[PDB]
Parts: sequence; C-alpha cells; structure tokens
Amino acid sequence: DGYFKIYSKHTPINLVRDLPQGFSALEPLVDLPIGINITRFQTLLAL
Amino acid sequence: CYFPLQSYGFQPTYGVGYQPYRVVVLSFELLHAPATVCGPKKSTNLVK
Ligand SMILES: *[C@@H]1O[C@H](CO)[C@@H](O)[C@H](O)[C@H]1NC(C)=O
Repeated sequence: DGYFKIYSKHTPINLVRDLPQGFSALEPLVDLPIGINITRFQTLLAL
Repeated sequence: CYFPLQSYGFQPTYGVGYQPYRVVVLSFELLHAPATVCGPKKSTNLVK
C-alpha cells in the first residue's frame, strides 16, 4: 500500500560458507511512506 | 509586434490596491498515495 518496510537482524557467526542452521527473528528496522511500484531490485557491492 | 511581458513599477506612494502584494497558494493533492503531510496531533497531560 505504498509503504516500504525493512526488517533486519545482525549476529556474530563463526562458520565457513553456508547459511546457518539455527533460529532468529528480524526486528523492524524502518518503514518509509514511499508510494512507488517495485517489480525488480539490484544489489550494491564494494570493489 | 509587442514584448509579451511588462514590469510593474511599485513606488511607495501608490494608492491601496495599486500597491505590491505577496501571494502564496497552498495547493495540495489527496489520497492516491500515503498521507505524508499533516498537522500536529494535539496532545494532553498524562493521567493514571
Ligand atoms: C502502479 O501500477 C498500477 C497498475 O499498473 C498503476 O495503476 C499505478 O498508477 C502504478 N503507480 C505508479 C506510481 O505509476
């Protein structure tokens, strides 16, 4: 309904490569009253 | 042929209505996207 919602979690981990077996829940980070359609996304990385 | 614009000259001696008057219009748009401007929700002292 035009609101763009982000939820997020940070944790320390000590593991080689895979997504970890275990349970945790994302807290709400921020909610933005944007009002745009979104149908495609892209990611931004450091060189 | 005419230049399509004219300057006002406002000099402080002119009659009322011939004088310069600033104008501002708050035009606003409704409800097709999330409510993004509105007034202070007035609030009152806390009772228990
Ligand atoms: C989002 O998509 C719908 C369906 O095509 C359209 O009615 C709406 O106006 C679009 N929103 C914007 C901001 O273009």
